[PDB]
Amino acid sequence: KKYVCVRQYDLTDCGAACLSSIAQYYGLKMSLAKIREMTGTDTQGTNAYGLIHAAKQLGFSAKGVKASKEDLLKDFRLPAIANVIVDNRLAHFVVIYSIKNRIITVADPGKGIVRYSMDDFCSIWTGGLVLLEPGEAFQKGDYFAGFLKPLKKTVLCIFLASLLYTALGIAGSFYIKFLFDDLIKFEKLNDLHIISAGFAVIFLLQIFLNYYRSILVTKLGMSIDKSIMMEYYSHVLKLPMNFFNSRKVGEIISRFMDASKIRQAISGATLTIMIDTIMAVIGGILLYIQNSSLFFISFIIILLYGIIVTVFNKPIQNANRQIMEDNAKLTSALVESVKGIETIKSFGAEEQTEKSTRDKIETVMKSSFKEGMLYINLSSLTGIVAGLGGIVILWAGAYNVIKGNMSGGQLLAFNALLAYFLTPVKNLIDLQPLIQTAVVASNRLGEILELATEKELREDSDDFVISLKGDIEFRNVDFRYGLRKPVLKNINLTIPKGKTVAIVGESGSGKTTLAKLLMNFYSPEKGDILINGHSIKNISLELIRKKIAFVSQDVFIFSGTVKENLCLGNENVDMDEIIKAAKMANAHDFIEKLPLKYDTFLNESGANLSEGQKQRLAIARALLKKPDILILDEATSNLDSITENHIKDAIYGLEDDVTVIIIAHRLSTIVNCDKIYLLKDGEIVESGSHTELIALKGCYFKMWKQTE
Amino acid sequence: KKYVCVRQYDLTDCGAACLSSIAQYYGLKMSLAKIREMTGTDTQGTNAYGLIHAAKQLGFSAKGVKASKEDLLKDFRLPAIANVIVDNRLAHFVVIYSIKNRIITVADPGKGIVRYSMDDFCSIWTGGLVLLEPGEAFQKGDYFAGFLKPLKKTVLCIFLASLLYTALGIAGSFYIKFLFDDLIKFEKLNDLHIISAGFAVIFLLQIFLNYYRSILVTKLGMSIDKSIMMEYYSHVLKLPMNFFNSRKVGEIISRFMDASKIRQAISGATLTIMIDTIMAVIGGILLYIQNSSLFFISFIIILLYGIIVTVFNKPIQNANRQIMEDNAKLTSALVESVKGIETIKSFGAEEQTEKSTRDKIETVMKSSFKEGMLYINLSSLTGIVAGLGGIVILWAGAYNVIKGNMSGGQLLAFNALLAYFLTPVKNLIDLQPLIQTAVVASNRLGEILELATEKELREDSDDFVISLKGDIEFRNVDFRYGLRKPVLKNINLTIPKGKTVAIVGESGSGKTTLAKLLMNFYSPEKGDILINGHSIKNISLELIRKKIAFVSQDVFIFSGTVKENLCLGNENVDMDEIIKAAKMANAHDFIEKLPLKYDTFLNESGANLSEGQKQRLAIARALLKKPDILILDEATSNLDSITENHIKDAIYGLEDDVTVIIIAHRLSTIVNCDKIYLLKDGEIVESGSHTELIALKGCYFKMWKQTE
Ligand SMILES: Nc1ncnc2c1ncn2[C@@H]1O[C@H](COP(=O)(O)OP(=O)(O)OP(=O)(O)O)[C@@H](O)[C@H]1O
Ligand SMILES: Nc1ncnc2c1ncn2[C@@H]1O[C@H](COP(=O)(O)OP(=O)(O)OP(=O)(O)O)[C@@H](O)[C@H]1O
Repeated sequence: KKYVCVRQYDLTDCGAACLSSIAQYYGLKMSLAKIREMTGTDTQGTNAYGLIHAAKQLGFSAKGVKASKEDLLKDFRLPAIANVIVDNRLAHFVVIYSIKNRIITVADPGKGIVRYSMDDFCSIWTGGLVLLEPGEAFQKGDYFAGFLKPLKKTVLCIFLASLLYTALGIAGSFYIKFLFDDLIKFEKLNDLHIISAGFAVIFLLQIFLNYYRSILVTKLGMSIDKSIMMEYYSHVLKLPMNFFNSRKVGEIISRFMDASKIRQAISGATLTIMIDTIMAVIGGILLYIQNSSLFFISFIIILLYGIIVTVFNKPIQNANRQIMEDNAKLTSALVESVKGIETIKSFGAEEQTEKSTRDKIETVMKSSFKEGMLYINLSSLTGIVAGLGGIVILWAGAYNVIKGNMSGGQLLAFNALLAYFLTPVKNLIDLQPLIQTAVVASNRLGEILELATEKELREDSDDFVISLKGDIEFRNVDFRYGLRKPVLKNINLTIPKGKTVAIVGESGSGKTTLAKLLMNFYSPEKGDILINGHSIKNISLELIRKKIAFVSQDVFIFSGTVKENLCLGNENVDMDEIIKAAKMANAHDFIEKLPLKYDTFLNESGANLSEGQKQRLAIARALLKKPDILILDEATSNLDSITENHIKDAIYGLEDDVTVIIIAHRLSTIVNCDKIYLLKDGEIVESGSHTELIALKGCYFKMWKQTE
Repeated sequence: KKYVCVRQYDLTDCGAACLSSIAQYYGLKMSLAKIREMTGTDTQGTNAYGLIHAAKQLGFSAKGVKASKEDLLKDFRLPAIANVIVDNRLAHFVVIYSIKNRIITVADPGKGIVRYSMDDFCSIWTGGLVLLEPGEAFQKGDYFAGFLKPLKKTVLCIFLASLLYTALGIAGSFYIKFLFDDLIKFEKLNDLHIISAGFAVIFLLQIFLNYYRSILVTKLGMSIDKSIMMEYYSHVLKLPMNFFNSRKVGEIISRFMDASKIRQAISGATLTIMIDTIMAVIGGILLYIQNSSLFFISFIIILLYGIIVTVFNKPIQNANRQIMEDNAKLTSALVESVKGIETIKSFGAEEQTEKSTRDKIETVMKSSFKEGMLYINLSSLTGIVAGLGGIVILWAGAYNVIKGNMSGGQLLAFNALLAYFLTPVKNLIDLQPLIQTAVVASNRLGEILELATEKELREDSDDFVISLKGDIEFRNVDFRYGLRKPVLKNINLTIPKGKTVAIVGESGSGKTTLAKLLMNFYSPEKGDILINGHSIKNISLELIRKKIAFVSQDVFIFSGTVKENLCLGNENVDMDEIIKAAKMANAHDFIEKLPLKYDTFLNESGANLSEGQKQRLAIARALLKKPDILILDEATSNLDSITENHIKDAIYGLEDDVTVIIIAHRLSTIVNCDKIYLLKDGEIVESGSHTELIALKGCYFKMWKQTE
């Protein structure tokens, strides 16, 4: 056996890095990004419970107990993961491989191979330990193309064009060398004119080849950009709301906009690499035929250039990864700053926002200064190396001329061959900047492959039939958001079928998350939500959100025409149906006074529309969808009595086919209804009808008396 | 005089273009951007009333009457602007300059100048005319540096470095030519080694000079980008919310990010232009000394290159302006699509939101393909011209060698001089892409140069006297948003001083714009808003927003820590005051249960906070500001019973120093208050106290009876 460890790449989430390191220690050479993302890493630091769950799903026999002071154990099972409080800063996760008698081997990825004595061990940490051992499910073993395959003919044509251009250049160089070698002391004017005409024809042929080469390179880049953009965006929509809550808007906006670099750079780099490969293949044979000493000198120069580029390849990513993830932060701050235009001016804090944006610009630009300084230094070093190589080549040519080995035509041919070889040097210089494509590909694939499980695989629906009607119910449902005490602690609730039930409660008493669970926005940990003797986990997710709607309080009016916003979702809608819906939800008398009936272009999100009017419009839009089960969180008319219509028409229009769940902020708005459900401290405290709850004389009656 | 006209650049709003054209016809060389902006151009088209208002404010004596069929008028005052219904498509605006007997000269911006008689003149249009004449308020006359001035030493150093590099190159070329001319067949090994060492030393000096020059340009571009970005953001801050309502968020975000190139290309192009100027200055003298025929050939080649680059110089902007304006629209739609992630998934319409994005990508990429095809074509013709010039130069050199005019060393010197001259050709090729910076500079001066700057221009207060606070009142206030009937028609309202007054109404009855006017968000057209015998137009705008707050219903929680959000605006706040405020607005018992007291990092806008809880937090934040005049819009805790506290503590805590305006959606929540103000159809319909209004038995009583 030998010592092996994996170092740190991220900054805040070192626990996932430690888990990956122990994974490859047991022999799982899997990408750390995907494993880290399905571990469930937190920005502020996931606790040991998430790590235990990640070990369980990986196939480990993990168990978490406070760290034993006696770290000289014998029946112990290595390696181990433990917590440390580094000089009273935070809790960091470290791994220990093999104790012998006295040496504590800690493989901290932060700063390399670490070696503390027990004096430091007793000083740093306080308590924490997870005993991870494989459960034989965690099994050992030494465990893009489609886009290239759709343009095989174009790739072949581009390669043929590059080969033709290289052949034309080689033929022209050979003809020029032969003319110089033979027709030197010729003194012929017509021959010179004919040679000039031939050279002009060769140049015209080269231009003709360059036409097709450049046009097809641009066309290939176009299609590659289209494919990658479309795939990313399609995958970026199909995510659960948890990823949206976790990340900012700008950290998503900036990732998509970075394709402009990769498309152009890859389009250029493919042609450059093909041309360089062809040129090197020709040049190697040409040099081998020509001479050995000149070939040796050229090989030495190429080896020096390759040594330089290999030595300085690593540092480029170290700057690019900072540039990208600081530009992302700049965009994320600026988007939010612009969006809250009303609030920023309302409290008159413009200069503070300006100074914050100045700080963001200053850091994003100080990073760029270094990222350009490295490029300039490398370019200058490469140019100096090229100049030294050219001086050496000139000296060698002079020595050969003095010795009489090579002739003037041979010197010209050697110069042409050296230029052809240095074309690969220019290709290597360009590929030095291909790290700019590598970093953007790795950054954006970081949520393409890792989050792929969240797209549809995590659903695991597998459902035989469709739709629902009846009654909803809960069974031992425990739901938590993470880093917080559970809000849905223990619910035993069965809503009566086809009745107007309502849920009242207090602020922070989970009045919404209860409805959020029904839409399968977040999956519950324990228990299940049953509908007509079924389960949410065993029903198609499309019908789950298609048959039941949800009128969120923060209504989001989508940009475009009114007809599109009303028709969003269920497409192919006749105008008569939406007219009936608007009359049903009081959205027809409103639309009459607008300048263009159902043809007004709404800018941004209801900018030219009143907030109460937008709330009414959202209810109308939901009533278009014809939901069987409806959920209204207050936000009904928001105009005092008028709200009588926008519900009474529904209940009268229901004809007992639908059921309604009213998350009612304002008590006494729900009096003549089937049941009232209070949940406090997670548990369903008291339930019953209005008269029954009033006669009960509990906390419900106390709150009612306090209200009035 | 002579005929002059202006061509159309936009598509939908040609009236602003016609107004600008008639402005230059009367001697106004102002950018059409600002004029088009304060004309009030709509996506569909502004009527004649807005154009008349624009003429009045610009200083043109305009009057709008239906067009006279008898268009042979003699007492008339040309030029004229008239509307036309072009073959029953839309209402376009045209200008007529001079009529002789049977001549109509339509200088249509869309299709240039056309000549028509009355044969078609009566056929096309139906009715409309505006008679614009200079009222002598308009006047005739032929109506960046700081950033360059702060880097004079750096610019001088860069110029000196470029001159040193040019001198080193010239000295090396001259030494090489002299060595070839003198030591052609000397065959001295020591002399060759010494010459190689000297050439290597010269190359090292040139490499050092290029290194220093490159780092100079990099740091100069750094500072230029910093200054320009910082300037733009501040100017994008104090702009009327009108600008925010009119424009999308992406059309603002894409402008700021556009600097990424302008900075880099300008930094490169400054050094390139300086080097090219120095090289051309040297080369002209060198060629004049050398020979005339070679100088004539070089001048002809340079003229051909200039002609070919100038012929296609204008078309590049015609593509870049499309590229930028389409990328802006892509970002504007995609940002909204991402930020409405809840609503998109609520109705499960991810399919449509992908197809629309695919269409946007397709158009923004076809435009890019065209704009790259133009670049490739121009580059290919430039390369072909360069190759032809090189062939001609080789033929001329061969002819001179045959005639015996120039020698081999002279041929090498001529080749070096030709390379130095063609360096300016490469500089011109690079400056061909400087249109990419010119277009973004123009697009962004379309905002920087052309903006309202609400602080500087719209205010015009210049208040030296201390602000006075008391009862508020309205005087003949008429306020409209544009293209709509006025919402604030005619108000004669005087709020009692230091009393709890409330304003109730119906949806679409200006239930907020009335308060929006007080904050001087939009300036009223007629009348004024008086405070303690003063006016809003004659009070400092900072105090107007510092002394009175506004709790918007769409609360915007600003990203960061809770302490920052509470302390936003009024900085330097002691913790005791915010604790008192939170206890005053019920925001302390909330903050206790959170994991970190006043130190929780909020993602996005209240993502990990309850909606209602964020609403309460906004009220607490407003109560920090200690406003003398307060405006609530329901949205007080929204928990019914608890709301009693979050107002009663304020009124008890006010001690009559403050006054409160309650825009109350829910009637019967305001019973024990000073006055109730109903505004209907713009006018104040009925006012009075609760008992007085009940005894009045009007529409107020009818609505009360209908409510319950
Ligand atoms: N991502 C999250 N989503 C929802 N609630 C969260 C989240 N993170 C933390 N929480 C907390 O969990 C609780 C759930 O609040 P919930 O959204 O259910 O309230 P609500 O229905 O808006 O309350 P109210 O009675 O004021 O109307 C709150 O205390 C909230 O601050
Ligand atoms: N920029 C704008 N600001 C406000 N209203 C606008 C604007 N543009 C158009 N409108 C329209 O003008 C009318 C004025 O509405 P206003 O904003 O005064 O109502 P509100 O007080 O917000 O409404 P409510 O009390 O019913 O919720 C509405 O029909 C609104 O849609």
